[PDB]
Amino acid sequence: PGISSVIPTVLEQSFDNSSLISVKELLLNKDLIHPSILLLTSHLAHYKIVGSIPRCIAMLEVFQIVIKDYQTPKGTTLSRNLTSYLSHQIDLLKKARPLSVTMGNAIRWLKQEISLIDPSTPDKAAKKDLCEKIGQFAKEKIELADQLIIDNASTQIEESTTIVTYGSSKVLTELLLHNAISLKKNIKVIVVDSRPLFEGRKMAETLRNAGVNVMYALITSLDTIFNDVDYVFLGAHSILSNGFLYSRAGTAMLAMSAKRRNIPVLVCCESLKFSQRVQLDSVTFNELADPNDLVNIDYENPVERRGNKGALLNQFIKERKFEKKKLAMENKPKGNKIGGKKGSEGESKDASNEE
Amino acid sequence: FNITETYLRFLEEDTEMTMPIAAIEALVTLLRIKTPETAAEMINTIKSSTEELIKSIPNSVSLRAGCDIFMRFVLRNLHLYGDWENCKQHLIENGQLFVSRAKKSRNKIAEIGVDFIADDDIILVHGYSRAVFSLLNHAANKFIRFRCVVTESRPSKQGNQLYTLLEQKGIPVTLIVDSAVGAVIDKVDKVFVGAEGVAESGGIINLVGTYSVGVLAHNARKPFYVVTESHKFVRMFPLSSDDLPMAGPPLDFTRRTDDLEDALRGPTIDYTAQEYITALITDLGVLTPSAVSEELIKMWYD
Amino acid sequence: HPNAATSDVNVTIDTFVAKLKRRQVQGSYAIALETLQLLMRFISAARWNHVNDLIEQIRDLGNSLEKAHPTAFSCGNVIRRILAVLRDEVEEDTMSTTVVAEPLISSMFNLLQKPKTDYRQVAIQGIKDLIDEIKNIDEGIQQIAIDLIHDHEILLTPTPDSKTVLKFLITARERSNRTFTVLVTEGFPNNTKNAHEFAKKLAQHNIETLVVPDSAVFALMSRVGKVIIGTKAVFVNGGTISSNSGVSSVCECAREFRTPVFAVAGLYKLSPLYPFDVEKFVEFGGSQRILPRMDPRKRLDTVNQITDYVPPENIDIYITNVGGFNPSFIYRIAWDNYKQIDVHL
Amino acid sequence: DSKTVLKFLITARERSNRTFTVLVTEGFPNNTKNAHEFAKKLAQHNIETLVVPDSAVFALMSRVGKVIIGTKAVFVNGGTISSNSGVSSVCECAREFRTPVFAVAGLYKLSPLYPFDVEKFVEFGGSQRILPRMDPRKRLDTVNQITDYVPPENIDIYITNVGGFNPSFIYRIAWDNYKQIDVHL
Amino acid sequence: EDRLQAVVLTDSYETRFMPLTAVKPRCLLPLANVPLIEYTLEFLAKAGVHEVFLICSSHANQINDYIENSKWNLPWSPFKITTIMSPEARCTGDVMRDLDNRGIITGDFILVSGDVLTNIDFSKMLEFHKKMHLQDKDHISTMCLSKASTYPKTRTIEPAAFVLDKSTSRCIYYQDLPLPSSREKTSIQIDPELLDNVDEFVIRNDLIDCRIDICTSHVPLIFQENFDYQSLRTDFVKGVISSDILGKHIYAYLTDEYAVRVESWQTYDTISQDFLGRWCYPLVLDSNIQDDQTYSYESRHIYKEKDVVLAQSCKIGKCTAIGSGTKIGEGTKIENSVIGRNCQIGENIRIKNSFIWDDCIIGNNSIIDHSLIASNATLGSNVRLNDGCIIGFNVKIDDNMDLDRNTKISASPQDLDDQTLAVSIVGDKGV
Repeated sequence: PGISSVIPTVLEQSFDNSSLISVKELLLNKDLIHPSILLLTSHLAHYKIVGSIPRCIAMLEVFQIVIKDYQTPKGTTLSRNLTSYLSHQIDLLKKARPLSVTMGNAIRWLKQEISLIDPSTPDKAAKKDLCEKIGQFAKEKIELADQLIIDNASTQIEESTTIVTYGSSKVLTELLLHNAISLKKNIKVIVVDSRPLFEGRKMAETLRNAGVNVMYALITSLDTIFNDVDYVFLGAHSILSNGFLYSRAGTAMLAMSAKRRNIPVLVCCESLKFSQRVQLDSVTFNELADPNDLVNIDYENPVERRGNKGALLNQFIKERKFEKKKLAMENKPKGNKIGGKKGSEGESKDASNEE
Repeated sequence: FNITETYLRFLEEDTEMTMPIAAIEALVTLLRIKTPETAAEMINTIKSSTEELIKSIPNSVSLRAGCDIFMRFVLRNLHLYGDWENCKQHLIENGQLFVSRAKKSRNKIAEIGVDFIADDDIILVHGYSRAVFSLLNHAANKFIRFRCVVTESRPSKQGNQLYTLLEQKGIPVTLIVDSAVGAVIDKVDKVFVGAEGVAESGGIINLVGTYSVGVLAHNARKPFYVVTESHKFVRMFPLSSDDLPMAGPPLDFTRRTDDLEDALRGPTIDYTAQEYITALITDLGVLTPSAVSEELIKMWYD
Repeated sequence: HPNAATSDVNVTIDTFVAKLKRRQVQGSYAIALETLQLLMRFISAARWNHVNDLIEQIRDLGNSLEKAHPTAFSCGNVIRRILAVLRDEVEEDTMSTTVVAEPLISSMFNLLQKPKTDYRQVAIQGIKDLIDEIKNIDEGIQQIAIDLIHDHEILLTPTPDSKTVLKFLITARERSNRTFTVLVTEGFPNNTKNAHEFAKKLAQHNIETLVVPDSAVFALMSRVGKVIIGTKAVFVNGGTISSNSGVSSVCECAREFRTPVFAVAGLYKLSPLYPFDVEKFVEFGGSQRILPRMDPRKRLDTVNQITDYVPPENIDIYITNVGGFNPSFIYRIAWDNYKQIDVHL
Repeated sequence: DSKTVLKFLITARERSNRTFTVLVTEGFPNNTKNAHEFAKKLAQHNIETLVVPDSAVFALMSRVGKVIIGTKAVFVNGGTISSNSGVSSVCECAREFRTPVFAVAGLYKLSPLYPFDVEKFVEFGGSQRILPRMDPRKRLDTVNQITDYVPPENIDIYITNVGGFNPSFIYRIAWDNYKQIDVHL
Repeated sequence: EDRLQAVVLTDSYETRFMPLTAVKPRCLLPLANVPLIEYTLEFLAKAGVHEVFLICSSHANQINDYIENSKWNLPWSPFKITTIMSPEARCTGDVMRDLDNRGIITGDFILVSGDVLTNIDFSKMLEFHKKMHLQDKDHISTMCLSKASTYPKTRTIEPAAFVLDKSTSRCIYYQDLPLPSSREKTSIQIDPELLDNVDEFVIRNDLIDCRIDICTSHVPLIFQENFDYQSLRTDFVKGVISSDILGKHIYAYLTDEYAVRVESWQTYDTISQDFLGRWCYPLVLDSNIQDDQTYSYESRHIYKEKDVVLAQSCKIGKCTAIGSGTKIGEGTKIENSVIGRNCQIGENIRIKNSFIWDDCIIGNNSIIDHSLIASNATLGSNVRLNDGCIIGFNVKIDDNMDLDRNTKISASPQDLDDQTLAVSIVGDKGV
C-alpha cells in the first residue's frame, strides 16, 4: 500500500510548497512491482554525481529494460493495468526525487508511443520495433546533438585561453576533455565547487585523469581569483517559456561577478529541454532536499566529527534550510549553444511549437 | 569571368544600389554562363568562388552574408519538384529582380518608416549607411524642423565626406568629438546608427567607436537605434566583448619604436550587446525584439 | 636601525614578534592591548634628556614593528595615536619655551611659512585614554544602531567573525516590539565554524535564524533589506579590511540589487595609510584545509585566502563610538586622531 | 478598472491561504472613483485594502513584492498604453528598485502598430476636473493627461489565455494572429 | 613541563647527498635561498627550547663562524649556542657516548635527527608525552608520524611498514623494503612476541618519517649500556620491542596534518614546493625570519623579495619565487621554478619544474627541466638539461652542452663524471 508521515527536522517558515521529505529505508509495499525502478529511485535519492544530462538517459535505459522484460498477460491486452503500473512508478519517483523537465518530456513521448500502436497486436513483433525505434530516437535527439554542440564549441575558441568553471555538466566535462586532448591548445581550467552536492570535485578528478593544468576554488573565493583570464562557462538544466535560466545552484552569483569584471559568460543547452510551464522565481517550484546536505565539517564527505553542531529537532527556534535549483538573471549569460549552433536566449520558445 | 572584377567595376559611382545586392548580381552573372541545370558542376563551384572572394577581402564583411542569402534562395527554389528548365530560368531572372527590389525596399523605408525624427528631435548619428542618408534626404522635403548632430568619423576623414553630403540639402550642422561624448547627451534627443552587420547574438557589427556610444545611451536612457536595408544577418557570433571576425589586429601593442611610426592601428571596428536595440528599422516590416534571430532560424530551419 | 639599544632596557619586543609570527596572538583587540602594554613598558623605563630624538626613536620602533608584521593594523594605529597625543603636547610646550592664528583647527598654509617639561605623564595618560577607548565601542554604537532596522524587514549577514557585529545584532534583537528575519551566509574555507557558532547563538537568543549555503544568495535577494560587513580594519579613502572570506561577492550582489550596505567597526581599527594594493595587505590561508592527498596534490595547486578587501564604493555608512560617518568623511576622523607627519615613519 | 483584472484578483483571493496585500493608487484625474469602486469590491470579498497617494510610491516600492496592471492597449517593442494615470513614474521606480511587473493581457487587445514617439500616442486630459474658475487660467498653464504610455524597459510578463510572454518577444504572438500587410490600411 | 634542552644531530647524512657535502658543512646550505639550520632552530624555539647544542664535525670552523654571525649568539636569546666538537666520523651510538661523557643531560631531553621544518603545534605533543610518562615508570621516547598521500609511490629508501596500536599508539614492527624500486624481496613479516596482549592489530605502511624525539633520562644511559646500537631506528626500536630491557613503553604520535623530514633530492624538491605552497599551515618567508631578508607575498603563489626585478612580457605558469638583487631580461617561459638571490637571467629561456640556488647565471637561450644548479655554478649559452640533473659547487658549464637524464656532477675541487673545470663531459676537460 505504501508509507506516509514521520518527517525529519523543523519545517521553518518560508519556501513552503514543494516535496522535500518518505521511504529512505524500505518497509512494506505493493506486490507486483519490478525492482529496477525502485533501485533507480534509491540511487537518485542518494546520488552525488548526476547533473541534468545523464538522469534522463538513465530513465530511458530503465524503460527500455522494462520493455524488454515486459510480458503481456494471458487475459487482458498489452495496456490495461500497464498504465496503472506506470502511474505507480511515477508516484514512487516523485516521492523519491522530483520529475525534471526532461523526465516530463520522456513521459510525454512514452504516452505518444502508447497512443501510436493501439491494442490489436501480439508480443514479440510490436515491442521488437518499439525498442529499436526508441533507441534510434535516443541516438538522434541526444548523442548526435551533443556531438554537434561539442564541435560548435571547438571553433568557438580562437587563440590563448584562461577559464573558470562550475557544475556536473557531463557535456561540459566532455568539452573540456576534448579541448585538453584532441585540440592541444593552451587551455587553462579553474574549478568552482558547491556544498549541496560535490560536482566541482568530480570535475577536478576527471581533469586529473587527463593531467590538466588545474586551479581549484569555491563560491566565496573569487575576489582574488582575477588578479589574463577571460572565458567563463556554465551548465544549465532547463529553460522555460520566459528565457530565464532555471538551472541548479551556484551559477547566478558567478555570472554576476563575471559581468562586473568585464568579460562575459557562455552556457550550453539541449533541443528537448524547453518547457511550457511558466515561472519567474525560485519559490514557485524547486528541488528542495533534507538538511543532511549540511552536516559535514569541511574537507571531505565521510569524516563525521563531534565538534560543535549535530542536532535539528531538539534545536528550539532554528531554521536550517537550503535550495538546489535556481533561476538566473535573463540578460546576464550571453551565448547559448543548442542544436542550431548559436543564438540569444531571448529565443525562449522558438523551438517549443517547432516541437 | 570573375566576381572580383565586377566588384572592382563599381567604386567612383555607386551610392545607389545596395552593396550586398551588387554582389548578388555579380554572382548571378557568374552562374548563368556555365549551365545552372546540374547541381554537381555548379553549387560546389559557386562555394569555391565565394571562398576565393572571402580570401581576397581587404576589409569588407557583408559579402559573405549576401552569398549565404543567395545560396538559401537557390535552395528554396528547387522544392517545387516540377522541372529543371523553368526553375533555372526563374533563378536566372531573380538576380536582376533582386537588385530591382532593393530600390523598392529603400522607398518603403523612406516613406513609411521615417516617423522617428518629427518634433525637432535632434539626431546624434554615426555609421555611414545609404539607407540612413536616404531617409534623411527624403524627410527634407517635408520640412519637419529636423536637426543633425555629427560625431566625427576618423578612419581617414569620412566625417568630412558626410558633412559634405548634408550641405546639398541646406541644414544647420555641428562637429562633435568622441572624447566629449560624455559632455553632450543633453539637448540631442536620440542616438541613431549605420553599421556593417547585425549579429546572431543580436548586437551590431560596426566601426571606429560604437560600444562607448551605446554605453552612454544606456546610462542616459535616451534610446539607441539602428537603421538599414535588411539583408545583413551574417552567420557570426561575437561571444566576447572584444572579439569578432576582424580584418585588422585587435589592439596591437607595438614595440618600442622611434620616430612616431607604428601607432594608428586604432580600432576601426567595434560592437555592443543585444540589450541595446530599442528599435531596428527594416524593410520587412518594422520588427526588432528578437527578429534577426527568428529570421536566421527560419532560414537554417534551426 | 636594529635591537642594539633595546636589550636589558626593554625585552618584550622579541615576545611581541613571536606572538605576531606564529599566531599565538588572536584578534585585533588583543594585538592593540599588547601594543599598549609595550608602549607603557617603553615609557616607564627608557631614558630621554631630549624630545625630537625620542620622537625619532619611537618612529623607528614603529617602523620595526611594521616590518615584523603588517596585517596587525591595530598595533600600528594605537602607536600612531599615542604619537599624535605626544605631538600636540610638544607643540604646546614649544610655544611656552619660545616665550599664532588659524581659521580652523588645522592648516595647509602653516606648512608653507616658516614656523625640560612634564610631557611623560601626559604620554602615560594618552595610553590610558586609548585603553579606555578600546574598552567599549558597542556602548557608543547601539544608539545610532537600534534605529536603522525595523519590523517585518530582512537582514543579510556575512562575516560573523568580528565580535562587535554579533553584539550589535543582539542589542537590536533585545527589544520586545521589534522583529526581523536573519539570513546568514557561510563563508567556507575560513569561516564555517564561526558562522555555525553565530547561528547557534542566534537560536539561543530566541530569534528566527536562517542558515544559507554560500551559493544560494541569489534565490532570496528579492526579500533582502540590509547588508552588514564584519570588518577588521578601516583605511584612508573609506574602505575596509575584513575578518576573512565570503563578504565581497555578497557586497557586489547588494550593490547590483541596490540594497543598503552598512559598516560596523571602531576607530582603533581606523588606520592612517592608503591600501594602494590588496596584494601587499590581504594574506592567504592554507591549501591543506580544502583537500586531502599530497603526491597528486602537487598537481592540485589550489587557491584560498583568509582576509577580504572591499572597494570604498559599495559601502555607505560607518557608525562609530563617536557616531555615524561616511566613506567620504572618515579621513578627517583619522586626522583628528593621528597627526600629519606621523603618516610616514 | 476592468472586469477582467478584478475577476483575476477574485480567483486568486478565493484561495485565501495564498497571502497577498493590495496597495491601490487612487489615480488623480479619472481613476479615483473607479479605484474606490475596486477597493469596495475587494472589501466585499474580504481582501486587505491599502489606499495610496500617487506621490507616495518611492516610499512604498522597496516593500512592494509583485506589481500587476490591467492595460487597454498592447504594442510592438513591448510597452503598453494603460487606462489612465500614474504608470510611467511607477514603472521608473520599479526599474530603479528592481521590481517584478505582471500585466493582464489579451491578443485581441494587442496591437501590431509600432509606437515611435511620445509626441503622438499619449492621450491628454481635461482641466475641467482640476480647478474651478477660469480667470486664473489667463497666466498659468495647467498640464494633464488621461491615458499613459509605457516603455518596455520595465514590464516583464503578459499573462494571457495562451500564457505569460516576454515583452521583447510578444511581436511573434501578434504575428501568429496578424500580418505585415494589414498595418497601414 | 618547562626548562627543556635541545640537542640536534647535525653533520650526519653527508654523502647521502652524493655529489654535494664535500667542501662546506651539511646543514649550512641554502634551502629556499636561505640556510636550512634556521628553519630547524625556529621550529625548536616554537616547541620550547632553553639551550642550544649541535653536533658539528664535518668542517667545524665554518659552523662556528655561522653561529657567531647568528642571532642566538647575542644575550637576547632564551638559548645560547655552544657546539660540540669531537673527533671525526662517529655513528649515533658513539655520538651518544660522547654526549654522556660530557654530561649535561636532564629529564625530558630533546634530540632531533637531521633538519626538519613543519607546522604542528608542539605544546600538545609535549603534554601528551608528560601524561603518558605519568602512567607507568618505564616509559622511554617519542615518535612523530603523519598520514600520507593515500598510497605510497615516491618512497623506497624509508617505506617502513608500521604495525600499530590505537589503544596505546605503540609500535609493533619495523621493516625496510626496496619494493617499488628493486623487485627482489616482495615481503612482509610479523613477530609474535606481542601478539596475545594487544589484540587490536592494525597493519599499515602509509606513514611518513620525521625523526624528532623527546627522550627521557633513560635513553643516554641505555645507549651507554648496549653499545651494539650504533643506529636508532632499525636496531634500537626492534630491540626495545624484543624486551631488551623488559617491560618498557614507547610513543607513536599520529597527526592528520603534514610532517616530513629531510632525506634525498627529489624529496627535498617536494619539501621546497610544499613550503612555497600553502601546505604546512603558516610557514612563510614573506614574514621574514633572519632580518636581513626582505621577502613579500604576491598573487598565484609568487614570492618576491625587495630588490627583485623581472622585465616585461614573460608569461608565467604557476608558482614562482625570486631572491633579491635579481635581473631578468625578456621573452621567458617559466613554470614552477625558483631563481635564487642576486642571480642573472639573460634572454629567451624556457623553464619547467626546476630549482636554482644562490647567485647562478641562466645563460642566453637555455632550457632547464626538473634539474638543479648550485651556488656559484653557472649555465652558459645553449644548455639542454633533463629531469633531476644535479649540479654541484662551482661547476662552470661554459659553451654548448647536452646532458641526459639524472647525470650527477661533482662538487669538491671524483668518482662521478662531469667535473669542476670548463665544459661538462662530452669532450674531456678537467683535473
